[PDB]
Order: sequence, then C-alpha cells, then structure tokens
Amino acid sequence: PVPPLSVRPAVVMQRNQDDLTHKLADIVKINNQLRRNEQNGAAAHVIA
Amino acid sequence: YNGFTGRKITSQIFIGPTYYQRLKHMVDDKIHSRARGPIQILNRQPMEG
RNA sequence: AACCGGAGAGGGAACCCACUC
Repeated sequence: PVPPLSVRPAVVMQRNQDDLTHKLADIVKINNQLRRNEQNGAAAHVIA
Repeated sequence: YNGFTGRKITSQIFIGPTYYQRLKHMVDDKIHSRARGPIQILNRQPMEG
C-alpha cells in the first residue's frame, strides 16, 4: 500500500518531496526494473 | 518615614547604594496569546512558537 | 456624467545557546 498525499505532503518553498516519497520512488523504480528484467532477460542471477 | 502616612517606621531600615544589573529578559518579549491563528500542514494542529 | 475592491504566502529537518525548576 502507498499512502495518500496527506500522509506524505510536499513542501512548496525552501517542490521538495517527503522522505517517504523518495523511498516510494526507489521502490517503484526497482520494481519496474525487476519486472522488465524477469519478463525478458530472466537471467536467474540478477533476479536474486 | 512612611510615604503614605508620614509616620516613622517602627523598625530601622537597611539602606545604601548597590550595583544592580538589568537583564535582557524583558516581559514584552515573552507575553503572547492565541485564538484560532495559523495551523500546521501535516497534522492540522496549531503551530509552535 | 455617472461606478470604481482587495488579497493569502512562508513548511520541514539538524544544531547551538539560553530560561523556569
């Protein structure tokens, strides 16, 4: 589950994203990489 | 001597020159109140300070 | 000879100093 914007608001002026949003970005980014990688390459080592 | 009545105080008063300091902790720099002013952004509670 | 107001932006993290006990 990913929380709504209220849980992780973004400030307007010093948009700087919340500490949780950056972690969400890492999660989704690596998820796409693994998804695509096991979809075609399926190399059984990089999957680990 | 009493300043209001003029009658001399029964006891004798210790009096003389002493060196006093005024500290920076004024009262006009501490007094404040609040009644529905600004609100935080994450949890919608009043600000601090 | 003829209408003619009106707002909305400042948040968080860290550190230091100080105060009342």
